[PDB]
Amino acid sequence: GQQYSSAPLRTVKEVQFGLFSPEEVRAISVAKIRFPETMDETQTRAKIGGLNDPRLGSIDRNLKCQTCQEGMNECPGHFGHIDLAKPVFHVGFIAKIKKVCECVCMHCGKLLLDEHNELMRQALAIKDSKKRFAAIWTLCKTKMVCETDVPSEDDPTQLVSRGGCGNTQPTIRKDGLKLVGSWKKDRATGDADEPELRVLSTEEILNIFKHISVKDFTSLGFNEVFSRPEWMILTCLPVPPPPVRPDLTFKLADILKANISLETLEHNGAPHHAIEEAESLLQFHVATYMDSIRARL
Amino acid sequence: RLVKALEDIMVHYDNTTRNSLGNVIQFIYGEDGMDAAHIEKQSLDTIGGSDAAFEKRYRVDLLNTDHTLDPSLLESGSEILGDLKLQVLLDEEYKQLVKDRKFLREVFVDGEANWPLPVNIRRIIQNAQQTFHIDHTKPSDLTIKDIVLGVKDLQENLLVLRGKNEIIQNAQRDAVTLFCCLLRSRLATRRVLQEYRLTKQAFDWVLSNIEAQFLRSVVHPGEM
Amino acid sequence: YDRKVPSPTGEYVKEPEWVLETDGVNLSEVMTVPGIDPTRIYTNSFIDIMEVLGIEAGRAALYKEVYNVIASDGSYVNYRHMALLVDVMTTQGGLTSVTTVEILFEAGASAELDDCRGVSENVILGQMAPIGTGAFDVMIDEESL
Amino acid sequence: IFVYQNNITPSAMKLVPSIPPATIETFNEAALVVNITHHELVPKHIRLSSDEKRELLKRYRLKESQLPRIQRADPVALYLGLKRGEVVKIIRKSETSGRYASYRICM
Amino acid sequence: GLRFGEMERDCMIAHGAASFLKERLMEASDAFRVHICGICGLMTVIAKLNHNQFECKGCDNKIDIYQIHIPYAAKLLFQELMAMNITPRLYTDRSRDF
Amino acid sequence: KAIPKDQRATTPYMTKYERARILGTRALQISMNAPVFVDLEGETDPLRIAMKELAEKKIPLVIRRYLPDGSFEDWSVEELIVD
Ligand SMILES: [Zn+2]
Ligand SMILES: [Zn+2]
Ligand SMILES: [Zn+2]
Repeated sequence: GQQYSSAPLRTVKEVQFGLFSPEEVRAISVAKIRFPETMDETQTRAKIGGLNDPRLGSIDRNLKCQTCQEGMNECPGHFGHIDLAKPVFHVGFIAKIKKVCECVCMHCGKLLLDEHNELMRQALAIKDSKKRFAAIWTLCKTKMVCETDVPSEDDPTQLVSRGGCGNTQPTIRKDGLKLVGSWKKDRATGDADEPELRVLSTEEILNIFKHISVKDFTSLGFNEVFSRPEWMILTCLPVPPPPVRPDLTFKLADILKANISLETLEHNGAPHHAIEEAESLLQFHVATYMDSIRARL
Repeated sequence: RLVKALEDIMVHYDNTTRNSLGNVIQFIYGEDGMDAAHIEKQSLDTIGGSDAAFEKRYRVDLLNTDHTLDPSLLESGSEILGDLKLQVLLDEEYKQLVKDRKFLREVFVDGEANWPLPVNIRRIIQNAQQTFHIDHTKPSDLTIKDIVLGVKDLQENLLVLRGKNEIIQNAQRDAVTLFCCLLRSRLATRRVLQEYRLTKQAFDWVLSNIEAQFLRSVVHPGEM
Repeated sequence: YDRKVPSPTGEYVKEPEWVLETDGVNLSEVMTVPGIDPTRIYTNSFIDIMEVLGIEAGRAALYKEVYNVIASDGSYVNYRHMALLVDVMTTQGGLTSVTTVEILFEAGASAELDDCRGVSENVILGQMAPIGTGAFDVMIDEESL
Repeated sequence: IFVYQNNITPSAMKLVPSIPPATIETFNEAALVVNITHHELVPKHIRLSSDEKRELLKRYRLKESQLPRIQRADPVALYLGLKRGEVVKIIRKSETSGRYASYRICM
Repeated sequence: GLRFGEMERDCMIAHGAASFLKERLMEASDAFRVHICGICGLMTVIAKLNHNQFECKGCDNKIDIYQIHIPYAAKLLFQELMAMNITPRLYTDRSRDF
Repeated sequence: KAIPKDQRATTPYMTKYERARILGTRALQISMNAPVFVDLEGETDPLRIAMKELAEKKIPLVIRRYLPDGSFEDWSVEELIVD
C-alpha cells in the first residue's frame, strides 16, 4: 500500500454517530446478497455472484474487485446488503423501541403529553437529550389515553384541543424479542374487565414510528438526519466484507435460509400463523447475529 | 475521581478555560491569567497601617514646605518647590493610592496584606540597588514626571489579553487590577526617591524588567 | 471570637464579638431572627447556602469548605486549583458532584458527536491529542527566504 | 408581583402564566423579610441588555450553551426577575485579580 | 508494578506531553490507510488509484474525499459497527456547515 | 476559518508547548539527514542543532493556533518571541 493517493491527507477531528437508514444501506451497497453460499457455480469450486465475491472483497491474491483492484490487503472491504422479507427489531434497541412505544400514541404516533401539560414543559426544557427522554418517558409511561381535549394552562373551566385521536394505550411487556400489548377500558369497575393481550408486530411499530413528528422525536433525543426512530427497526441489513470475518458467515447464511423461506410462503399464500413463525425465526437469527458481533475486542 | 472530572479542562489561546465541549468554565484562568508557578506571596502596602502613617509614606505636597521632597532626594528638588502643575500630578497619584487602599480593604475585609502575585517587585528593586551600586547619599536625577508617568505607562503594557474591543479591554483591566495596586504602592514617588533612592537608569531598568517578568508569568495556552 | 477591623485612626484592631454556633441548620428561618446580622450568617452546609442565597453564594461557600479542609491539616494549595474545581461543580447552575456496546448503541440512536479532544479517542485513531503540545498545528512555512 | 402570607392553592398558582407577554411573579413574604442580595457571599449580578448579550457572545465567540448557567428559580434570578435566555454579568471580588467578571445565562 | 496506567497517563497529561502519550499508548497494529467521503464520513470510497478515480456510490460524489491513516483495529472496529447498523462517521473539519 | 495577519489577538510569545514541539519536529528531521540551516559550530546532536536553529531564527515553520470556535491564526516561528 506503499502506492500513491491524490486525496488530500488529514486527521479525524469529529466522529458523528447515528443509525444507518435502509435507504443508505441500499445506497452504498455493491452486491444484493440472495443465494447463501461460497464458490461452485452448480459445482465449480471457484467464485459466486450471490454472497462472498459479488463485488466486495477477495482472498485470491487477485488485485481485483469491481475495477477497485488493490492487494488482498490495501482493500478496505466493501459493503454488502440483504433486503429483508419482513422488518425485524434490532436486538440492541428492543428496550428503546419499547420505551418510545410507551411515549407515543400507538394509533396516530403523536406524543402522549405535550406543552399544555406543564410537568412535561419542565421535561421538555431539559438540555441533555438522555435525561430528557428519561424524564418525558417517566411522565408518559403512565398515560393510557391519547387525549383529545385537555385543560389549558389558563382559566380551567375551559378545555382546549390537542392533535386528538382519543385511543386507549397498551401496557407493553417484553417477552424475549416480541413486544406484547394489553389494552383495557378502566382498572376494573363496570363497562370492561379482562385486558385484550396482543402481540405488537414489528410491522405496526415501524409504521407508527414513521408517523412520529420531527418535533416529537427530536424531543425524544432522536435526530432528523443521523438517527430517526424507525431506523431501530431493520429492513435492510449490512453485510460486512471478508476483512470483518476471521464463522459470522455460517450465521448470515442462516439469516438468508430464513429470509428465503419467509418469502417462499408469503409467495405460496400460506397460513397466518406459519408466516408469523418464519418471521420470528428471521428475527432470532438477525438478533443472534448481533447478540455473535459483540465481538469488538 | 477529581482527576476524572477535571481531566479535559484546558487553557485556550483566548486565555479562557474550557472543557472538551468548549464550554467556558472560567473567562480567564485563575481570574488573573497567570501560571501558578510564577506567583509569590507579596505584601500590598496601601492596605495596612494608620491613616497618618499611610499619608507620611505616600503624600508628596509640593506646595508645602514641610511636605515636599527634600531637595537632597532629588536634583530638581529646589526647583519644584511650589510648582503647581507637578502638584497636579502628584495629587492624582495620591488619589489613586487612596482609592487603592479602600478597594483593597473591601477585598480583604480582614486586613491581610500578604497575598500571592506574580513579579516579586521588592527583589527587582534590591537587584537594581546592587546592580547600579546606588548611593543612598546623592540626590537622584529622576524627575516627578519620569516616575509618575513612567509608572502609568508600564501599566498599559502588563498584558494578559489582547483583543481590540471594549469587552476584552475591560477584562484585561480587571485581570491586572490587584497587581496594579501592588505596583503603584511600591513605585510611588516618595518611596522611589526617599526609600529606594533610585536613579533614572535604575528606575528605567526596574520597569522594563517588571514588564518582562510579568509577561513571562502569563499562563500558556495548551496547559492542562 | 476576635475580628480584625479598622480602628478610628485606620489601623486594624481586634474587636471581640460573641457569636453563636449551632447543631443543625435552618438558614431560611434563623436568618430572619431579630437581632442577628443577616449579612454575615454562615453555614457549612453549602447546599443550603445555594438554596437560600443562590448559585454564586453557593460557589463561594463551597470554596470555603474545600479550603477549610485543606488548611485544617495545615497545608496550602494555590487558589486557582480549588477555584477550578468549584467552578466545574457550579457551572450548570446547581451543585453537581464530582465523584461498551451497550453505550455505542445509545450513541447511535442519539446522534452523539464525539469532539475527538480526549487522549483515548485519539489513541484509537492513531493520533495526537489536542492537549499541551498537540493543541496547535505545525506547518511548512512556504512564505520564507 | 404578588406577595402572599402563607400559601396559594394548587389551582390558583395555575392562574399565573396566563396573559402573555405580561408576567406574573409570586413571593412568600417570609422569603422577603431579609434581602439576600445584601449578604456578603452574594456578589453583584447585573442583567445585560440584549445588545450587551449580542456583544458578549460575539467577542468570546460563544454559543449560548457554552456559557455558565443560573436557573430560573435561583434566588437571585427570582429577585431580579430574569427570564430564560437572559445573561447576568456577575462581578466578584477575587484574591488573585481583585476584580473578576463572569456571566451566567438563565435556563 | 512496572506499567503505565491511568495515573501515569494523567501525569503526562498534566505535563502536556502529547507526543509521548501517543507513542506509548499506540498499537505497533499498523497504520492502515483508507479513503473517506467528506459528506457522509464513511469508509465507502472506491479508490481506483491506477486510473485515479475516487467515487462515493450513494453520495454521488467524486470531488470531496480524503485519506486518513488509522490503526487496523480501528478500521475493523468501525466496519463492525456498520455491520450492526451503526454509522461511525469520520469528519476532517470541526465547525461544520456553521 | 482564518484570521488575517493583522487583528491577531493571541500572544506574540512562543509557548513552552510550541517550543517543544518545534524543537522536536525539527530534530526528527535533522535526525533523518535533512539539510540544516545553520552553522554546525561543532554540534552532532539533533536536538541541539534544532535549538541553535531556533535561536538563529532559521526554522521555517508556522504554528497554526485554533481558537475554540474553529477559527485560527497563523504565527511563523520567525516572528514568535522566544522567552
Ligand atoms: Zn476493494
Ligand atoms: Zn392518538
Ligand atoms: Zn458519501
